[PDB]
Amino acid sequence: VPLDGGRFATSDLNDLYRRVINRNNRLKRLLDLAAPDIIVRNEKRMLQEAVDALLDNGRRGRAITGSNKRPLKSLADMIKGKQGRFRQNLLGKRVDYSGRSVITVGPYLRLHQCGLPKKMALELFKPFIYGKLELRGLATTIKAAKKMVEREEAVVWDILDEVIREHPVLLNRAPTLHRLGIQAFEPVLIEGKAIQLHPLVCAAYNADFDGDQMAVHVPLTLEAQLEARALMMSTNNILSPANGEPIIVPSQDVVLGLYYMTRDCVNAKGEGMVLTGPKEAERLYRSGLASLHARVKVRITEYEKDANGELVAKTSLKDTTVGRAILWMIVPKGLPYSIVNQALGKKAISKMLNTCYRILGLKPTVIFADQIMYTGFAYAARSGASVGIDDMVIPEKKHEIISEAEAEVAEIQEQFQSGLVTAGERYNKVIDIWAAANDRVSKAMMDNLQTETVINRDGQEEKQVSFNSIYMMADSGARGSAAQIRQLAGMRGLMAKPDGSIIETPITANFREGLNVLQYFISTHGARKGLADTALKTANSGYLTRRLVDVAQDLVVTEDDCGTHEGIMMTPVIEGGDVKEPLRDRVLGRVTAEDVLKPGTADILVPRNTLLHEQWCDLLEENSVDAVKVRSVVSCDTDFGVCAHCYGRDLAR
Amino acid sequence: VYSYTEKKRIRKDFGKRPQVLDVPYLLSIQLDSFQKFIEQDPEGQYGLEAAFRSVFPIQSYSGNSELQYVSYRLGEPVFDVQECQIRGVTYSAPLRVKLRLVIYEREAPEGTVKDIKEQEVYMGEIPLMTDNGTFVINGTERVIVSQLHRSPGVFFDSDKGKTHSSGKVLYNARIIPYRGSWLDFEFDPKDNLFVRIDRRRKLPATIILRALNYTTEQILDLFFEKVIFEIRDNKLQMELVPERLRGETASFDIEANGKVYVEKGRRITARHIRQLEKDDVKLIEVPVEYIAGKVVAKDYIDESTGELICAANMELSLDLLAKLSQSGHKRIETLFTNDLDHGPYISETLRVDPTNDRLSALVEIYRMMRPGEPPTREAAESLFENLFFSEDRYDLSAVGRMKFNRSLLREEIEGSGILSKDDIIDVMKKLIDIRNGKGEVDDIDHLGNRRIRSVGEMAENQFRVGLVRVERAVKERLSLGDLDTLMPQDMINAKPISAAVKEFFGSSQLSQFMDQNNPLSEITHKRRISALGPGGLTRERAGFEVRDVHPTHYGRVCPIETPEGPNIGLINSLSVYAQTNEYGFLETPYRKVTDGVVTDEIHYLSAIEEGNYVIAQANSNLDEEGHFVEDLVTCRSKGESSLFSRDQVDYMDVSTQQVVSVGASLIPFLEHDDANRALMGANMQRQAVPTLRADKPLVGTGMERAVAVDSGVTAVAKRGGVVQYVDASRIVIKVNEDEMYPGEAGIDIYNLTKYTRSNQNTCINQMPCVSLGEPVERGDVLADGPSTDLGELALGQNMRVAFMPWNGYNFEDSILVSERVVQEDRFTTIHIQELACVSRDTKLGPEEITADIPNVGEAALSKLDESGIVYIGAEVTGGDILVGKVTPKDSSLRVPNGVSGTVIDVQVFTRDGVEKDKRALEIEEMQLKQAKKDLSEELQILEAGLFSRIRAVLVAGGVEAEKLDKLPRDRWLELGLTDEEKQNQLEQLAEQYDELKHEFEKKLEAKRRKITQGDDLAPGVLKIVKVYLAVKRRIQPGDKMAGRHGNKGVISKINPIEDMPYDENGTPVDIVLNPLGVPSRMNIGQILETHLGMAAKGIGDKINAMLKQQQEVAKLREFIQRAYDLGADVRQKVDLSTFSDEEVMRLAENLRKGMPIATPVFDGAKEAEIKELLKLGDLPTSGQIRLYDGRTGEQFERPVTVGYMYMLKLNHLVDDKMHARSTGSYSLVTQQPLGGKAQFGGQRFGEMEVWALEAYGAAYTLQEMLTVKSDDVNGRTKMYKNIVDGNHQMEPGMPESFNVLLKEIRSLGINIELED
DNA sequence: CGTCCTTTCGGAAGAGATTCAGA
DNA sequence: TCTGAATCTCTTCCAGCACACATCAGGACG
RNA sequence: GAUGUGUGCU
Ligand SMILES: [Mg+2]
Ligand SMILES: [Zn+2]
Repeated sequence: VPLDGGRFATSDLNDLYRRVINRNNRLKRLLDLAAPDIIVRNEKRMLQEAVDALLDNGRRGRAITGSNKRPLKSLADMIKGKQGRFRQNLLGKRVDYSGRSVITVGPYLRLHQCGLPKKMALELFKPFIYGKLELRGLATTIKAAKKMVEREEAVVWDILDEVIREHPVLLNRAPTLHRLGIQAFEPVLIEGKAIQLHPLVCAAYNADFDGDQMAVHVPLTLEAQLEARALMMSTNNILSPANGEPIIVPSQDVVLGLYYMTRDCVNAKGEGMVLTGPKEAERLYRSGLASLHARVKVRITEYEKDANGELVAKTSLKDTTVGRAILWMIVPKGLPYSIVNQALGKKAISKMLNTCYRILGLKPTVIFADQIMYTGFAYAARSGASVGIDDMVIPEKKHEIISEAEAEVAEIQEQFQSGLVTAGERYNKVIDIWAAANDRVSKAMMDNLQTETVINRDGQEEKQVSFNSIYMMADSGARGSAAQIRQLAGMRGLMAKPDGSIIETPITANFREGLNVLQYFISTHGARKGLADTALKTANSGYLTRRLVDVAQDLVVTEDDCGTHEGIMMTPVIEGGDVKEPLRDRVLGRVTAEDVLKPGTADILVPRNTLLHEQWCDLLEENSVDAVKVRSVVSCDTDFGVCAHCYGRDLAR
Repeated sequence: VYSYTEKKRIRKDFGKRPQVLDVPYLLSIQLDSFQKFIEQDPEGQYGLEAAFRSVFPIQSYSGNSELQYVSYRLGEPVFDVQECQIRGVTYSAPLRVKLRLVIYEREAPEGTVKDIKEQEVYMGEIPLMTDNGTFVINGTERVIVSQLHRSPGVFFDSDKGKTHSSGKVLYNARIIPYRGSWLDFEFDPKDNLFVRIDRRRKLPATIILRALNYTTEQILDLFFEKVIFEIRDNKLQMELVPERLRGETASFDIEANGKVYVEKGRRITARHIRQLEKDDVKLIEVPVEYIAGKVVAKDYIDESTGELICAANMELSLDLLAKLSQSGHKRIETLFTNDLDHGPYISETLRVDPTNDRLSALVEIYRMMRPGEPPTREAAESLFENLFFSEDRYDLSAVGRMKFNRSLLREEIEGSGILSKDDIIDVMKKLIDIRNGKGEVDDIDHLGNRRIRSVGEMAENQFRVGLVRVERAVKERLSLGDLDTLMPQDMINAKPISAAVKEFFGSSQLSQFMDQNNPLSEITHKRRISALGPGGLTRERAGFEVRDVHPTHYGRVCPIETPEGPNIGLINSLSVYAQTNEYGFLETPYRKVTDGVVTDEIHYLSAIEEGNYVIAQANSNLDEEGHFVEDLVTCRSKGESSLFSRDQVDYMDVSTQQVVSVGASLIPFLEHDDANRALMGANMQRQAVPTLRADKPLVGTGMERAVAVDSGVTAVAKRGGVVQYVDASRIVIKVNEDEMYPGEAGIDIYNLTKYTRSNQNTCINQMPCVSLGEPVERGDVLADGPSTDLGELALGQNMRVAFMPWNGYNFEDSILVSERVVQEDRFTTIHIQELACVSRDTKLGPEEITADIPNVGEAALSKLDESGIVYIGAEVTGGDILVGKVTPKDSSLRVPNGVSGTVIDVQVFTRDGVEKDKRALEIEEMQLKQAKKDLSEELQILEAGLFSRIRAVLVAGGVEAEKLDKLPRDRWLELGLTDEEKQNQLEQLAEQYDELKHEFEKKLEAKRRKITQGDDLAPGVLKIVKVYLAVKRRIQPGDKMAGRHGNKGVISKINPIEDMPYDENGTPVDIVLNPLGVPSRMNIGQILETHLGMAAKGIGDKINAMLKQQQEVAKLREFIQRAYDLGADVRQKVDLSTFSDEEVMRLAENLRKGMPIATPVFDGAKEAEIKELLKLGDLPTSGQIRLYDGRTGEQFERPVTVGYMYMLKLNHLVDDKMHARSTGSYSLVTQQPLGGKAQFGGQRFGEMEVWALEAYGAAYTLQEMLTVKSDDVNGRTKMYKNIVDGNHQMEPGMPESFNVLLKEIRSLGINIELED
């Protein structure tokens, strides 16, 4: 390849191929001249080394270097390795009809919608646009249409809004760790340069919006569009293939909103009134005549499908709030009422979605997830649920607890001076009393936060779980924990050295007071331990997942039943204390191997070849069986495959 | 008392404790090092003198000829810095060394010389360093990052654990020289001591002890202490010293002089030893068969025949005792090898040693070092003598010798740079001492073992490498001497020196392209300690223990400013107060604490001189003379924090900032951030791009006026004076005569750097911050740089944040920016970019730049002038023609796709013999004019001074002032006056005036000649044309914004003004951040900074009210004083009574945007004071107001946190990241789409996305992703045709990159093929 | 220009190759 | 003094993506 | 186009 100038760019193969012909034709000359034996011997050795460097350079003693003192790349070095032909040009590759950009939120989309910049859709779908500027006669040839798009006339829009109508595009995020990292959304053309990305798919993608980028690919052919719609469409993926757990889980603002809404305060704007339905609850909240946390008696009609798939209504008069009745306007028909008649944290609404999915199917759940999203966003914005400094409330007893523990470490120091305790005993006692003090400060601050708000109940006075902001967004599981809320208002704890040994004087402050110059140096030990860790950890999990994909890489379900009477003996796992995993989880969705005998022994409880399901596990629990022979994949008798029965439930469908 | 750019806007300081030591010059590790390398030192250490003196005088093979170094000197550069950046050449200074060649006569080894001769030979052109620690290598600005490596010396490590799989710890003594070979010593699981040279392969250490000319007797003399047995009348009693009996069991009945002391088998208690010392009995009876386990020390020959009875190092038995007794060997010397304390390591090693004498060992070493070669006497002798014993191939430097002599507890630190026998034997002795149980190994990450090797070194090293190449070439060329004609330049070749220096400065691992997109970035690039680089460790093979933050990092290296990902803790950043010892180790300041008083004298303690002392923490309350308020105070004794008594301490940290770097110390309220979020804050704050209109931080740290002054962007006064003329592009200071030199008094001129391009394609642009007729004093800013405000760093803007969820537009980390933030053009940045067009002489004739372009409309050639190049000022867009270039068959230079701009500077270069084009000299005629505009200003001021001297002469001795100014300024000399020395001075003034005109003419001609030179280009090209478009990037949904507390986000919307939340005065919020961002990632600093910003802006709004409805200066003065005093025990203490009733009005006029508040890092404001300051405004002390919804008009049913956060605009712009591609160009060898955004390239459907398509089952999407829109060339155009034919169907083939694989396998000797 | 020429902060398998220590 | 088991060398691999710069046989004799 | 270096981002 000609570099910039008259010169010629170096190619290592040509260097090796010239080094070979030199210690060649020269040797041919020497064998023509019949030169002495030793000089021709050395020339033959140089030919041997030239060939050994040409084929596999470096497998010898010392790799020869052409320039810059860097071993030049032989033939066997463009075939192997991460930069070889196999892993670089022949297992993954650069791709046309594709682009990338920065993702922003777009909380108005629906699960099947992304928002493409109006300038990136006109570049991906360019030939699709030519094939309509040429079919409508708005142009005549490919040059007319090419310029027609180049100058972006006002007609290469909606032509573009039509080549885009029901044509999905794939949206890939950089480390595609699992398969949910490629999902196909329908595009919505937006003004801008950021790829707006529905909030409920961020969990699957593992994508915050702090600056990470996505890659759109365009499925050209027709089977690729029906695959992107019937297999990859972000709607078809509301369960995880790794476990039967949901993956469309509302998080961190949809749940602070649904929590602030569905919660009670023991007094409010209207706390007695008896409403006449959810619509009147909304009409009252919106008018400012009732508080979203009031305690009203609503009259709700809930549907239940106890019939053979038929919904029968029941109208009752429930004790709820105004918010839990405003929210019952989005819950589909079929779900009970005691699904919103609580204070919904993150788990409560993830379980509400997970029960909608199993009672009403997939389409009501895909419609319910967007409703939950919009109505959690609305009522989280409508609440102003901010965070200030007076919200991290330090306990009144933190000074006393810390002074007590300080006096106790001084007492143990006095015990050590007299020699009644050795070094290790002293250290362990000091660690123990400081850990007990940390626990006491944690409990003090948590009691002070949680039960704090005391409010006059229209009688004398009364306690109630608090409306503290940081406590709300910790208790609702929105974003927070107890460890963190404790490093903010309680004490920060016992920090460990880089090797692992605990420092025997704990950080006794928090980020609402200040850390010392030394308390903040002590913290950086374990702050950089757990960053060097996550930087040295990705390059090591990626290699494991690559070796795992390459070991299996071909286990396609090539039969429907292998007819085996083998299997494993699924039993609830127990290590000595609590049951680590019940039988229902370890046996669900799998095909039994032998008929499980009820402890009414000699009567078959379950047949021999039944995929179980939720209810069959319930029935195994009633008769309280504790060992089921189940058909596993490691006992299948098919060849070059696995029968669909020795696998079981799909776990995603 | 305050400076002159201080009673202009004075930042309120909340710091509580005085600063006994002020922040040093920030970037001083670069300038000191280079000023040491380049300097003139007569003592020959260190520097260039050291290099020469270490290589010269160089002599031939005793050929009675010698080339000796006399001196050196550094010529003036042929340019200045700016001309070097403009042309594209290094800013270097030629090196002229005055050499000398002396040749002695035949039979004259000390006699007179035949001929002496000397000259100055040019060797190498060494790059110089700018005033800011940067180098200009090829027109760009580079920084040579300091390096952190292992200081030469001896290091005893252990390799605990992971060898031998038995949990037995080995031990190893590695001797690292500054230049030479390594000499590891290590132990074996069988406790045999093996040497290992250059890491090659073990061989018993006694091989090297023998190579040092030692016999086994002498070795056992060296390493073992002897036990003495004596042949006597009977039973052969043994000489015993009671100490050796410590800790074993009785082998026999221990008695002394017939009385029993210790019984068989009993453990000899220390009581027995001490009582035996009481008896003082040395000769002890011994059973003759007990000696059967001992080893003889010295060889024993017979006395009659002289035959060797038993040589050194062989066990004993009754038969050997008989052979010795019959001969009469009254003395027996055996080795005391405790099994516990004095292990028998050298004995066993001698038993494994195959060699016997010196020559055998030398041959064994030669056979290990140079394998496959038949050894010899001279070959092995010379090799081992050149390994560690020749100053030409080994060097423990001064530092290696110091650490060596220190680790062995020797006394003197000076010494010889090469090893010696005693050095090696003592290394082995200390190793065996460690093995025994006394002594301890040292860590490898302790900052007492790691040096810092900055630019004044490594450049001396590379220059010395070039110098040894030169001296080798000369030594050769000096033996073939054609004497009497060789000047000392026919032999000196400046290709080695220049090549080595250029290869170090231009292309190395520590020579990085400067990071220049705000002052902080470059000023914290220059203070960067890289552990990587040539001679250090590597990202991939670096453990977890190199990354961690050792406890000796306190005060020497930042703990919270280091990149993320691959190299965390390999790229540490120097701390604020940290210096480099004369040896290279990091030392930090510490106030000495006398009897109980915290003195004010500071000592710079390194890392080893700090585990000895107990150092009081940085914030420990003193009382008016330095007595700690309490009796037990926190301190750190030996890398271990703990409490101590008040009297035990003997040092105390200087400042509370000295633990953090200078980037981590710009974070207000750092002590409230979790160190992860503070690390992210430091970095992202380093990435912020300079906005259109700088804006101070309301919540600062006080370290902004240092960072923005010590980084150099700003034009700072050199000598005080009065401003005489201020233009947008030059300042003129008339110097105070108290600071003028005797002769040529004059003024000094500062040419500001107007819109010019930085390395990152941004605008670096100085503008004056002074005004006409206004005093300045030394060292205070005259012009502001990029992203500073009144000489005070300002990376972003202060915008009014509301922490609340807003309809999910700030969902994860996003940010909801108002539309007023983009109406006010406050995050608009400027970005210039040079496009190039080179005219090379191809075949079929060269290529010229004419405008004659075939097959183009006239709209294209409309913007080009007649010469072919674009018009300076033409608003171009994507696709337009910028330069017209013609290919003899058309390769004109065109605007890349989608990049707008306005052409601000066209710039043409030409080699010589190519005449010119009208455009090419009408460019650079402007440089002629603008240099005349300076020279003429100097000439006018100087001739004015001269004619003023003339008139001042003509006012004494017959004054004529009325008719002097009538006649022109020419003949004012010979009016009515005497002929004394005053008239002599008049004649001197006439001749000086003529000399002035002549010298101004000659210097202007010098400028025009340096301007009109020929600037040789790269060979193969005729003329280059660079066109500089200038862009303005406005904030828009997609690009990052950040705070200084690691709270970044991506703008998800620009909301209308009427949709933002507003408060009870209708004032809309500027940005809306999410609350849920704060609790989880515990960066509470952003919330306290929000509240303090609200307090500061409340103060500013009170001043704006008091100053809008004009109020007397008395009320302003009293309110601003109330704001500046504010409560607690602080050290600020401003007094406005000494302000001049006009310098308080300007103060208030600068405080109307908001009083700026400081908060030193771990010494900040407290909520008592923040709330007091909110009350001093009129804002709610809770920091939370009641916001209204902008679009439904009703309350957010909660008070929300509203305040002023200082937001930054990181330069991860979105219109720099958005890319799309349908079809473009494809690669050459593997016909796949090209990569990246410049080449219109496609995204990489990686190897991991294939598994995500295989998982779904999507077998058609995958096939079209790797066949049709990718390698397969024949079925890749059929798809284009099908697509633009109404068909969507692929006729797929075989990827042309599988055929490349088949051909590259079939081009090995491997027949791979396809079957049927 | 044209043109000819020749060092050393890694951890697992596994494959020599030795050693050994044993009948 | 023929042989299974414990040490000794040396091989192979170690997450993905974008963007700046530099260097392209060059050294030297004709 | 290949390689290297460096920075950055996930
Ligand atoms: Mg992210
Ligand atoms: Zn099966």
